[PDB]
Amino acid sequence: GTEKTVKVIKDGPALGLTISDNGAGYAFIKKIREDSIMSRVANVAVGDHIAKINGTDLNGCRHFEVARMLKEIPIGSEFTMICVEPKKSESKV
Repeated sequence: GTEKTVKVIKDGPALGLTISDNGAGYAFIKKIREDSIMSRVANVAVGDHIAKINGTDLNGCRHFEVARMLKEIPIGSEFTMICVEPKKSESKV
């Protein structure tokens, strides 16, 4: 899948993400709240797998583990996240 590097100012206590997992692989973004930090991030989308946060490899991690890592980022701090898109259908025109 397409890997994307996301760089975000966490300027409040909530990013606007609902994260889940299916019991294996990477945790993924199930929802992005409108009018949120993450909705304003150009290169992140619902369905994206969260592969890394600040250089930590999140392969195999459950949504609650990824969630704690995002909660632990201090308000006012910039963080980086590597997201991977699943391969879904598209049309070239």
